[PDB]
Amino acid sequence: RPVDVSVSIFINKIYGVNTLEQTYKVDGYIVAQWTGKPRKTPGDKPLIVENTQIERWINNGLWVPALEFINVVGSPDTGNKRLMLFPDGRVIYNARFLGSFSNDMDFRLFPFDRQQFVLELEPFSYNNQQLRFSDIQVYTENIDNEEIDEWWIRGKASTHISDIRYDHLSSVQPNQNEFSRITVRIDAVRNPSYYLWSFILPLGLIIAASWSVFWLESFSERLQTSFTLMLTVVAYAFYTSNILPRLPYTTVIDQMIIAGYGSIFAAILLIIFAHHRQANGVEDDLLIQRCRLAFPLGFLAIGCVLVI
Amino acid sequence: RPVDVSVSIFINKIYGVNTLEQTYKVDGYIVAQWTGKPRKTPGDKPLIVENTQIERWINNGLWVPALEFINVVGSPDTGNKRLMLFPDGRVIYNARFLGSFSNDMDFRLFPFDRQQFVLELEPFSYNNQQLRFSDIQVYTENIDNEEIDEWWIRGKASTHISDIRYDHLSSVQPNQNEFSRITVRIDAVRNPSYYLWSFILPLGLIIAASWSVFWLESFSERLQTSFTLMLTVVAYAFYTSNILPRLPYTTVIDQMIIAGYGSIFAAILLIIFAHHRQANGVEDDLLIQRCRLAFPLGFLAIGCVLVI
Amino acid sequence: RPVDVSVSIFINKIYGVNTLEQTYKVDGYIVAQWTGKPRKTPGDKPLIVENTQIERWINNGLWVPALEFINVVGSPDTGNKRLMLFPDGRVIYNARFLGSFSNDMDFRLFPFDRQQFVLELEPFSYNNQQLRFSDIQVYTENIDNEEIDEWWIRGKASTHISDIRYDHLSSVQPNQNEFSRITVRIDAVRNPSYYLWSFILPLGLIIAASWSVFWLESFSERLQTSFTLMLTVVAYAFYTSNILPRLPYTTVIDQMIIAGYGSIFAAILLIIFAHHRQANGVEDDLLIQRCRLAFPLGFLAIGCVLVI
Amino acid sequence: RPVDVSVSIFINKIYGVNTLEQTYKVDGYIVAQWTGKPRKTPGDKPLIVENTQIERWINNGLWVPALEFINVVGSPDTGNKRLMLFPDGRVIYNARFLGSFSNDMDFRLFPFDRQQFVLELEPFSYNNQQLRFSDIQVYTENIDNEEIDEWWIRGKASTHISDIRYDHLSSVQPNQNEFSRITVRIDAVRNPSYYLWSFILPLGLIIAASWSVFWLESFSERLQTSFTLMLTVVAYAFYTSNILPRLPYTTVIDQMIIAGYGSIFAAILLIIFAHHRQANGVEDDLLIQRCRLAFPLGFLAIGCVLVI
Amino acid sequence: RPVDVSVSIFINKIYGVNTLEQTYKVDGYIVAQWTGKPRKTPGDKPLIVENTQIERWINNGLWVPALEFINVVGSPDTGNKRLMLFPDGRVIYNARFLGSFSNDMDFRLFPFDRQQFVLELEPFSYNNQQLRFSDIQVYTENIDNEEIDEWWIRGKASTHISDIRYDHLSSVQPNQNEFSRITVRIDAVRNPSYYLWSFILPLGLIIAASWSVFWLESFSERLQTSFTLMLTVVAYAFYTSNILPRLPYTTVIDQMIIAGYGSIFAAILLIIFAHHRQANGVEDDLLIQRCRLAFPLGFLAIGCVLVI
Repeated sequence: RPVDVSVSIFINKIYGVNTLEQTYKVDGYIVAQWTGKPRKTPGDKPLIVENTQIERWINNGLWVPALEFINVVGSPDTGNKRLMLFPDGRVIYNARFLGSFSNDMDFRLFPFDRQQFVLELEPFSYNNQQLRFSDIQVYTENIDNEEIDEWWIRGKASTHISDIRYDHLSSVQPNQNEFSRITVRIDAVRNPSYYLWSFILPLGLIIAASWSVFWLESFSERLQTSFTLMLTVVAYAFYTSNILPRLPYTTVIDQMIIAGYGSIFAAILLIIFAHHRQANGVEDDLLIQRCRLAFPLGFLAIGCVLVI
Repeated sequence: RPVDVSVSIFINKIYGVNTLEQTYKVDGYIVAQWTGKPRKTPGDKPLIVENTQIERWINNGLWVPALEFINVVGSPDTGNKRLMLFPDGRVIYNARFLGSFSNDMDFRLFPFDRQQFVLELEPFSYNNQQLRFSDIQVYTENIDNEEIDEWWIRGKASTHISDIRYDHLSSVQPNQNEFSRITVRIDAVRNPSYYLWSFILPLGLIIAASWSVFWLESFSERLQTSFTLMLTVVAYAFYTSNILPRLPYTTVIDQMIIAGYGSIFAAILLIIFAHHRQANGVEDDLLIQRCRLAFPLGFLAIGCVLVI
Repeated sequence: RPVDVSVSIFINKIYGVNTLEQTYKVDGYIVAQWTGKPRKTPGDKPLIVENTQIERWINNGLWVPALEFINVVGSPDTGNKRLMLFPDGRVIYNARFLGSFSNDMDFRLFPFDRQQFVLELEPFSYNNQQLRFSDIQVYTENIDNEEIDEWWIRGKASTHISDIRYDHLSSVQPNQNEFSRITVRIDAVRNPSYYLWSFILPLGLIIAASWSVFWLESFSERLQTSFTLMLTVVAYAFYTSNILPRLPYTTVIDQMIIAGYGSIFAAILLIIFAHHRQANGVEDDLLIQRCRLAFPLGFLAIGCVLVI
Repeated sequence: RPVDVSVSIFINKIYGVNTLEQTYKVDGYIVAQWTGKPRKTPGDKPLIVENTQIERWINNGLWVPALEFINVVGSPDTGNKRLMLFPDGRVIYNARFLGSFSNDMDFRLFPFDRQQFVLELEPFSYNNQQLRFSDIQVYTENIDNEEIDEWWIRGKASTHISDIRYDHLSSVQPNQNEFSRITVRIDAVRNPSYYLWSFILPLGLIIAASWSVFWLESFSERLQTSFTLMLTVVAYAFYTSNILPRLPYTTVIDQMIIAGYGSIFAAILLIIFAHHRQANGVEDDLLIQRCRLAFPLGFLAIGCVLVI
Repeated sequence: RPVDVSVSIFINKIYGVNTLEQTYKVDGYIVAQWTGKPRKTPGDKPLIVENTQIERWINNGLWVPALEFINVVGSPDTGNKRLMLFPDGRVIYNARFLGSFSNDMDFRLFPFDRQQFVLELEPFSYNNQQLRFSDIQVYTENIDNEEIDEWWIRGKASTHISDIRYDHLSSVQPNQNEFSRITVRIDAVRNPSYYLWSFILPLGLIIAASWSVFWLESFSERLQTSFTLMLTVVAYAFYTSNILPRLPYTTVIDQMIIAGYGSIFAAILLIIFAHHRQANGVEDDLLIQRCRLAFPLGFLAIGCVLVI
């Protein structure tokens, strides 16, 4: 009874990931094929109907279902539209699209995070007893100039056709509240190159050099310098947050910077402690120097165990 | 006499909060159901009319009221439209929408501020004696992994149908100046994680470490250090204000920074006083040291009462 | 002979002030009422015509004049349209609008500047002998919680109907060159809270603390500190300009920064002069210390020039 | 035989200069008048046709030529349209427009640069033997309070109708390859006020104060101070580039900053030279002291010859 | 059987390169000429059809194929449309367009990178047996005064007609696939002026002056100064990244900055080593002094090998 619709989605490009909105842009084609009333075509060859002419055929009573991207944000930019009307009854809708799609995205492991770009297609009006998805084909390019792309795709697209029961609506026998939904996924991983060498590494060097405060001889030298190190961390926090993607939570890099504040605030609490511990007002050079490699180890250890 | 319209609003996604404009984006569906004169439909199943075809039915005189979002800013992006014409007279209008809505939003607290995302629906032309909202149903998705979202929705939507008296009208007829209005609310709180660890805490450490200036031995050491601390607060004010949401008033964080400027400007007025308080311009080591725990408490006291 | 058009403009929201472009967004409704040839209506109650149907009525020869917003920048976003056609001939056009409007705006007194948001309405084709504005009503909401708004609206809107002679025209004969124009104004003042406590005040403290350089004993101490102060003002100059609205001229805050640069550059010219002033090339500690309150007065004097 | 079209372009507002794209926005009206075969209008009075109705008249075979803005970037936002059809044959097209126009713009003399805003109008389909521009009028508003505007328009607009030979074409009779083009010009200058007081002047003071390094007594003082001076120029370089308009080449201010980098790197090369020039490592205080006004003159010289 | 289509693409302006999305804007015209069934035209002169009228002719059964830009991102902004219908059967479609095109772009050699702006044109519905591109002409403005443009075009446009086999397509149907595709290329180079003088050069001076730390006499002077130098690099990394185009990989400039971080961290490791190398804790001035030209050469040697 239900019309069988074969879908094919060509994906050209996924880009423009929005971290805060949890969205991403997808350019590609969508093709839908189904079979209906046989038809007389000019010269008996298949008939082509382009763009504005499709509207005319719909007015004369041509059935073209309103397949909707469930997880798209706002009406997508539909390029050229096309109807291929065959004489043996079948009809093929082919259209190019560019739209912003939504999915749950966890960027907490940034810059070493993995995401999956999802498309979800479903009829807008017709339930599963009226319109059914027969199969889904997804074609992507095998791009291996990987390095220039931010994301390494881990495989061809994985699909999953299913039925979605919508509870609220004015139904009939319990089988008019279900809708056929295509669900496409494309797993990918972020290229951590740029972020390792231009953010992670310099931050390491800066945190490291913060420890060289202990190797200063005088006390005034040690304390006055820590305020300059503190200033440097603030400068670097501004550097990162301004260029790095904005999020509602802390990344790996965000934590390194918090640790820097601590490594310096700790130092300020120690640089100041050695100067007043022992009796006879002696310069407690016994506690410092022990610190000249207690921090370079304590941080390079205790910070090495954040394997959550 | 007035027509009964049953409304149902599905909410898919709330995002894109604009702090200055006091707005926010809402993606979802809207469903309107009413009953009118019965109709003979193809076969006996409900007839479906999608998008451009709905326009034609209205020209032939089908009644479809123009329900307007009162608090939307600019015409919303309407996706797919659908009319389900039942034979028993009913009719169901179903449409996808994405629009920027407005509401009063108080960000004076932050990042611990609470907001409620509001929708207000009302007929554009028909008063309550012509068109009345019978009931309103609001369905939202259950965010289970809310930890990664910016906003945590704290409870289901509250609905409320009411009547609106518009005083300044053209005609009057004492029963033609009232309009039926649906009002949906969704209370929510901001995820304060990122703002606590990456802004609030370091500022505390910096404000704390600012107090360790008094522990410098020389007078020259103490005063020259205060100028580097001053620089750090300016840098940190620039750091926050550039990434934090812009507002026309001071937040909690904005207040901490002003306190930082003062705690440092105060110290400069004290470090400079000790050098000339006692006679003979002696370094008043009796006055300082009293400050080594007057600020860590004085700042931690008078500042502890910010209940404004 | 000319048609009387009674206008009513409901204003919902004014926002999105663009300082460089001198523009602002206005959301609201517009209502125009006039009378023409009587008409046969379905039943005998007034007939309602919404949105797309208005176009069709115009084709059958209904007169609907093209009232234009003179000072709008780009075609405004028109929401729902409505014609209420009464049987006794009169017609009421009601439509919601959101557009970016233009006016002359002086931001020299920032953050204590005052502005008036202006709307200018005028027929596009029909002169004053064809279409005339009878009266104009402008309704605004009573802003109660203005403390959280950026702009405080002072008093209700002032209206102004007038006539404009367009000199250059083709058929003319000084009788077809005049047009009826409604002009609405809304005075408002900027909320100076955020700008006073987070910008004006800290800059004062920094300018104040810049004077505390003179209380340093050594010469090297005084000069080396001045370079850190110079750096601090630059840091603060970047801080302000990045968040403050861009303008083609200097504001109040912008000038304080120039004064800060001067007060520091001046000090550098004295700290350096004292080291070489009178005979014996004496470290003129007789000149400094006299200076420890010459700047705190000199700056509050030469800078006090409330002449601008 | 060729049709005479009289053009009149009212200019309301020029704004939104994009420095990188070399474009600018222009709001205004356009008027085109031509005459053809006389016409029957309801009443012997002129007939007015607004907006959507113009399409209907064109379908019935009314000739309305497609005058195109040659130097516009993307289709302009056309507001209200109007046809004024006179009975004696003449026709007047009136429409409001807002579009982004392109032109060659040299910002090398920034902030003291001069530009000319250009409009170029030409028929899209009809050559000069079919449609010819008779005359061109350009009307601008009286800018009285130009102190608060970004751009000062100097002098009235200059117009110029001309002919353009399009070499590549298909048609025979080689006299169908020329098109009538209106070309409007509007000279204007940038308001150099803000940039002089908030960028140029502080830059002078900062560059000036960099020279005061030579008046430090010790060698350690002079070299260590230069590193703080270096930091200031970088900070000031960041200040400018972030607020100043982005360009693909160096302005006047940009060069002062390069000179600033040099004057400090130069100073470091002299401070370091004096300390090892003479034997026995004696401090060449003759080289310094000569430098106390050699840089204030040497820099005020080499930079004084930027007469490009 | 297949229709011959002669294409001509005029390019007016290439601009607005987006580095992250790897896109660019292109303004220009497109001309397509083909021949079909002859027609009787008004006045027997070639008939011109502009904009909205083109739609009418298509409804009357005029064949106008839907040529698509393969590598465009989103529906392009089509300005004025035109059909020139000759009586002898031939047809010329002419329209202006502005669209954002996509292509592979390698910015690793930035600011010394070379790019090619590509257009790809192909029919949307009709294969090569139905519609074939006969020839392709691409016209650009000659070598003008390119000094003020961001991009210098180094050579004329290269054209290439070809056939593209879609293995996976509609049904299966062999040898009914393959599409005639025009492919335009325009090689260009980036204007390296601004980036050489305002980014590369100061960074050299800053990196150079960092080496002058070794010429400081004391140990405290050298180590404490390195912390000021470190701060300077962070400031410069923020300066560049904020102004420079954002990318997912390291550029040439990005690497220079990494070298800056290292040269300083290295310096801190040597300055600190000399203080503890030789016995009795003597300051190893035998190691330093050699460092006064080990870094200016070592950095320019082992780190400068920009070979591998």
